[PDB]
Amino acid sequence: ATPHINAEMGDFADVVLMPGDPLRAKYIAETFLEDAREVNNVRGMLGFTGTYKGRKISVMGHGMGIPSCSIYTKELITDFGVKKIIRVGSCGAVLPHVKLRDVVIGMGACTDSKVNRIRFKDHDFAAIADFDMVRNAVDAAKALGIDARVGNLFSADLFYSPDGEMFDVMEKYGILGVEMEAAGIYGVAAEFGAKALTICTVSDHIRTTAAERQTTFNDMIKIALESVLLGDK
Amino acid sequence: ATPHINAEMGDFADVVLMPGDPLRAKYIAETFLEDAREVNNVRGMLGFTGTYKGRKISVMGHGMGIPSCSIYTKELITDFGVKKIIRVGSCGAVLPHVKLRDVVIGMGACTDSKVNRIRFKDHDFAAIADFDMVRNAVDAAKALGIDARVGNLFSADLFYSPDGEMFDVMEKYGILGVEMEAAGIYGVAAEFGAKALTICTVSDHIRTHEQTTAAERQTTFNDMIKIALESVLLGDK
Amino acid sequence: ATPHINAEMGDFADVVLMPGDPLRAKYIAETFLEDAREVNNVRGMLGFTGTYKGRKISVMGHGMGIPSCSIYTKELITDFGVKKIIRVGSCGAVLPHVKLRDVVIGMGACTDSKVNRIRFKDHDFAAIADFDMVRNAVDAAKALGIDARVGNLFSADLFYSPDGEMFDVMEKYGILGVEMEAAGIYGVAAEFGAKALTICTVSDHIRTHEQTTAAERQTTFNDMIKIALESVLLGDK
Amino acid sequence: ATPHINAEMGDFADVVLMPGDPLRAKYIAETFLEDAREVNNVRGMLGFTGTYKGRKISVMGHGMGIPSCSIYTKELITDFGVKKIIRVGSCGAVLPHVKLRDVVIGMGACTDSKVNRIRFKDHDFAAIADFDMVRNAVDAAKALGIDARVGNLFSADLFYSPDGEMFDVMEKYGILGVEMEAAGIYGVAAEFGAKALTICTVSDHIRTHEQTTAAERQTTFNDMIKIALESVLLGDK
Amino acid sequence: ATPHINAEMGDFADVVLMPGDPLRAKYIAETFLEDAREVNNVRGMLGFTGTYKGRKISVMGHGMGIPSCSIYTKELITDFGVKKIIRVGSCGAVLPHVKLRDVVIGMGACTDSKVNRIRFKDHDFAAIADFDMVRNAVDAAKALGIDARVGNLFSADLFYSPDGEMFDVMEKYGILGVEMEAAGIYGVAAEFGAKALTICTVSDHIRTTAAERQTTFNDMIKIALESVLLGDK
Amino acid sequence: ATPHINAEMGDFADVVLMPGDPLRAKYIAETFLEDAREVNNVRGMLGFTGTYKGRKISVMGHGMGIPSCSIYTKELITDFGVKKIIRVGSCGAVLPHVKLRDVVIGMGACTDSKVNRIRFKDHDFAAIADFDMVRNAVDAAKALGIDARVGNLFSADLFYSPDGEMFDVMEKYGILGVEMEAAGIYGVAAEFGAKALTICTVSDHIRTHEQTTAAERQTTFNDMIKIALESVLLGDK
Ligand SMILES: O=c1[nH]cnc2c([C@@H]3O[C@H](CO)[C@@H](O)[C@H]3O)n[nH]c12
Ligand SMILES: O=c1[nH]cnc2c([C@@H]3O[C@H](CO)[C@@H](O)[C@H]3O)n[nH]c12
Ligand SMILES: O=c1[nH]cnc2c([C@@H]3O[C@H](CO)[C@@H](O)[C@H]3O)n[nH]c12
Ligand SMILES: O=c1[nH]cnc2c([C@@H]3O[C@H](CO)[C@@H](O)[C@H]3O)n[nH]c12
Ligand SMILES: O=c1[nH]cnc2c([C@@H]3O[C@H](CO)[C@@H](O)[C@H]3O)n[nH]c12
Ligand SMILES: O=c1[nH]cnc2c([C@@H]3O[C@H](CO)[C@@H](O)[C@H]3O)n[nH]c12
Repeated sequence: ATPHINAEMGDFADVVLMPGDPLRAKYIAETFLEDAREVNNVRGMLGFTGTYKGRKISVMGHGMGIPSCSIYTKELITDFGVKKIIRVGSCGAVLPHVKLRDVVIGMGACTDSKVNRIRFKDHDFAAIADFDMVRNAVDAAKALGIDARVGNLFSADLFYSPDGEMFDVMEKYGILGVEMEAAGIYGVAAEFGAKALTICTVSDHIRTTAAERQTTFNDMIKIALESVLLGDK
Repeated sequence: ATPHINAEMGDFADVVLMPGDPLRAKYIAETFLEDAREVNNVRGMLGFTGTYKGRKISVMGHGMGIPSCSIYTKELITDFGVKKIIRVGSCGAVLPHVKLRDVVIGMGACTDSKVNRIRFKDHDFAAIADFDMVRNAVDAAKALGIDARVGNLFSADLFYSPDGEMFDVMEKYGILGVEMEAAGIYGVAAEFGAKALTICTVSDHIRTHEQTTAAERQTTFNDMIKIALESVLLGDK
Repeated sequence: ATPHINAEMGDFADVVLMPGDPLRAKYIAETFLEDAREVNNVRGMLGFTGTYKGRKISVMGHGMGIPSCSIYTKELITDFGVKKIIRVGSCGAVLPHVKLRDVVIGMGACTDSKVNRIRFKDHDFAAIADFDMVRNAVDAAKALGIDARVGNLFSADLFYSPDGEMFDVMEKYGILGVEMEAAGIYGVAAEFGAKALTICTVSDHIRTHEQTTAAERQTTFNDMIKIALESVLLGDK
Repeated sequence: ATPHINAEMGDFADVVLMPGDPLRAKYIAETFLEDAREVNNVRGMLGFTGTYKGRKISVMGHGMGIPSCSIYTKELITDFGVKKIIRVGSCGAVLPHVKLRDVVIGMGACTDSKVNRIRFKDHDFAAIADFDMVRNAVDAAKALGIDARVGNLFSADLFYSPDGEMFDVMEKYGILGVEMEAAGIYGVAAEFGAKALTICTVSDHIRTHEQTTAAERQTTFNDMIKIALESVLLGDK
Repeated sequence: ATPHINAEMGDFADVVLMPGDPLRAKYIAETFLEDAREVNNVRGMLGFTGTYKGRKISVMGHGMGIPSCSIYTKELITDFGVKKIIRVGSCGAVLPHVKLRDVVIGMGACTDSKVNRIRFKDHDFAAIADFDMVRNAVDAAKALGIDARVGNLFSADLFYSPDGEMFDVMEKYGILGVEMEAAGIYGVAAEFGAKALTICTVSDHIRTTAAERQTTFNDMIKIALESVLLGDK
Repeated sequence: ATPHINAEMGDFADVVLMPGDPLRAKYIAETFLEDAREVNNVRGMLGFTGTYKGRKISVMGHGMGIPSCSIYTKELITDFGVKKIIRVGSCGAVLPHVKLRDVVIGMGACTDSKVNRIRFKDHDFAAIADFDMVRNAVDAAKALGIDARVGNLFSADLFYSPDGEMFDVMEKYGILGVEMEAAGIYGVAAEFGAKALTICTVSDHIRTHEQTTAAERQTTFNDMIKIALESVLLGDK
């Protein structure tokens, strides 16, 4: 139905989970979803639709960077009727107190991208997530025994930045984690009138064992899934 | 004491309520506080300290604009050991569904000011409030039967803006209300490692040019203050 | 009346003196004005009208920062028929030769604010004062035996600036003093077709961190006010 | 091995063909290369290494957008000894005379991204391709009897731009096609001292709305592939 | 002594008048100066040094645009010991009340150039002239019976601007005249610690007889020359 | 006739050689052209029209800086039917390996000017030359046994830049030479739909400080002249 998504209206649920890695999308569907069916494959950007505790939910990769996720997110909302978007991924930590395996919830998202400036007449647009979604995620985490940190994330355009000094600035301002999509997703949601949220796991420290990482990653997914159920009520 | 605050460490509580109008600060201290005492009068920016249900609380005006509030908030944090700041004021609505007397909670705050760019290497700094403070405010409101709206606020530098088209963009992006301090307070809090939040009551409709009434104002004003105060107690738990 | 000024057309003279501190406005009206009367108290921003040597003059505080002063200046011009605005305040010195208690006249005003960019299509708008007003001020000072310095001022948005290197640049470019309103007032005057000027007294040295004394302040303050008042008379000729 | 590439030094040839679609790389490898082998699959970003007319060559997808392609190109240059990068993608046409399926050579690349400004002290960095590479491609097209336009491309960050008027500006300036990565690739090449070039096939008209299908873009653009391949051989001689 | 000025220290007076047209520089020297000697010719940018009422003064063209005048001005101050610079030229009017042949004095200068931003950390630098020089010029004019307008000038980078809307903005903000060098000259003076001033004659209206124009032009020059004498005392 | 050119339609050839120095144009005309005639003298900006190997060609100075050359190039294109513009100037080298007297071909041009941003909605406009013209020049140099580097140039607004660190950035990005007009010329050509190209002779080293003399730059750079002239003939064939 779209140049980037070879699917039809109704193929996706009203809620969609989005990891950056398409392979991760498949992983999620196979692990947590029941009766998951492949719903998209153009450009290898795998998309699936299944059920979670009797609840219809979709999962689809978003690619790396603001421009990539911006395409997918907009299309989903606009052409597939998606109402809520939850980005599940990884991030780099700058804060000394922020440890590996920590779960971070992006209430807001700083960025070095020019996308929001283009949309906001060159002014300062505060890219924020949906309040309810944030609280639902916090509660869900709490129920699982996880203590998620809520704050600002930094969506970078350059993974390999020439400005190392920027990290000091981020630290000074309390940035929780460093990723590359949050701000873009928040911008699209506000622009198209949808609800978004971004959850990440500290994959590394800008300043563990395999089995350990994976456990936390799964925990993050569960938090996301559970938060959706909470929101339904 | 500081260049703008004629007080000493300990004169202020760990949390302070800040209205824009100094006159409102006196009203609050007299109406909701117990055993209140004046702690500042420099430049007529009245400040008081008292208790609310046994809890120590401070109240002081911040003036109009980011630059003004930035001065007070900074001093409070650095020289008075203030941990939480709650701004209570009015705002203009742009959203059709946003009605007068409505209560708005600024989870975030957009702005046309250059303050955050100066701080953030010219990048986009998302001026946000403390999550817990937001949650607490929402709960307190609910407990009082009030339906507060949580979203983005727009902190303007120019009350009398030469660019009216900006209002359309604001509406477009779902901004809840327009005021002139939020973004500055959030920037200061982040810079100094403090917690802040701004609650506003819809004073008028930027669109359908329709102002509220003194009566409605007074009442809604009281509610907002109740919400803020109660929210503090919740945060203490 | 206006949202910020509880007065009616005619309550204010064609020219108004504006200090930042409302308390200073009262002092001026009581000390230099004759048959003065209060015309505003909203938000504690005291305003008065009286005469000086038979000449009708008004005095009112403007608060701190560009956004604050922008509101008052705009209202005065548009709703009160004010033709000339004279800001009288303090400033910080960056220039080694610029000594404390020194009188500075802002012919122009640099700034880190975004207000003029919003007005000027993002280009460089030179915020300047009225030439005649500058000349008059210089003459009045001379007549009083005071040696006023005429140059550029720097209107800052952040009193507590995170970028200290900016001071070196200021020094480099010969800026006379740093305050927080000039650029905003000049922008408003140009936008509404009014005349403005800002006179400041060196309160402290940004560099050799050295503040003035209450005594020296009071005296120098009086001189500045004398200069401003006398300058008005000259302009009337 | 790198964080985004599960390969080792030697797996990649000195020159790499890069389409945005990993599926297109697979197609290229299986249809144009000889004895091609999969050298990368991380994130599904297929990468292959085969032979073309005796010449060792690689093919790998770069994803959509400047931030995506920036990562891959950098790693290739720094950890795989890649010296030349040839992007082979699609683009939207703005010019009336620019018909579909047309082949455009990006000698230069405009952009709305902030990446180059970050590297260039906020100045204007002209993102250009390697001259030799451009010429090689021009001659190759000539030899294949294929018409190819050489000019400026526009690397957009927003496929779904809110600024429609921008298209009129692009048209006025003669931009040949609108894509999403050229400028980023050119910036990386200059930063890491490598040679790059971008070739595109008009896959749609922003004006008319004559977009092609996915399957199309995925396996239909052979012409541009030939040019790229042939251009490499020329560079060798 | 310099790549743009083939002269030696002492060849120029401490004060120099600068028109945009080199041919105009020659014209000034021949008309108002006594014993004027050619002091520079590289690039055809004529420079002369003579006397005016027994006062040593120089005259040299500056070229069109901020970048051109910036070179000349800096060199003069830095390598020739010049202390005061007076630009004498023409400008376009935007204000309805601003008539042709009117004499405008640039107390300040707005601009669309990025030069001052580069110098001022991207902030707003108010490019202004020297106060004394302004007053001296005002007085001089008054003595000649001319009523000069004192205000803001607009130094444009693009003579042939693609932004016609800018003219409305200028008008709204009270811009007196439109030229292309003032801001640049003011920037250099502040940077190198010198004194500058710009005087112009409304050559045209963005909204007369030859003999008329010329008379006013001469008047402007006289004002400039006289203002210098005033400053000497 | 135009406001800056005292000539008439027909006085100029379809292609024009433009040096910054009017004196250099005179030199070119008298040393390389046949039966050359002065077609312009306004402002001393000498312009001539002669013949080269039977080919009608013009030569005219453009002055120093983007704003200067912008005026001349525009008028030429719009009122004199000029189709091709070849700038022949000097430049300062930043690269260590870039020796003096070297000939550089500006395929692209970076800049610190705000002109292109004004035309390009504040985005990044890649100022590039005409491909054919570049190739023609490359072949011409080859035929004359002259070595010529093709790459990016940097069009500066400030010859005497306050930002010395900018040179390190230029060096890192491989800029071939620093001049003051290429980017402006390229912008005009695109705006008015004309073809342009800039060739330069290294007249000094920003690093070493090996600058040449005025007389030099004025009549010594023959090599670049030949290339330009010869390149025109190629374009004809
Ligand atoms: O330390 C980090 N920095 C930047 N991005 C990331 C990411 C995420 O992983 C991808 C980069 O490999 C991006 O999609 C980004 O969102 N994880 N960890 C980091
Ligand atoms: O419609 C509005 N626009 C902008 N600011 C405000 C405000 C608030 O009131 C003051 C100005 O009236 C500012 O301090 C601001 O916080 N109320 N209503 C509005
Ligand atoms: O050193 C200084 N810096 C910035 N502003 C000021 C000011 C003035 O005083 C107030 C803040 O103290 C502002 O209103 C400003 O106008 N005085 N001294 C300084
Ligand atoms: O009309 C268009 N506009 C913008 N980008 C593209 C693209 C290219 O294809 C992908 C988006 O579909 C991006 O990688 C981009 O480079 N194709 N067609 C268009
Ligand atoms: O109407 C006008 N617009 C822009 N510049 C000028 C000028 C001056 O003349 C030259 C443009 O021809 C520039 O050097 C500029 O300073 N005169 N009249 C005008
Ligand atoms: O080292 C240099 N830097 C900057 N511009 C130039 C120039 C050129 O020569 C003139 C300045 O001398 C300008 O027209 C400019 O293009 N030559 N050498 C240099």
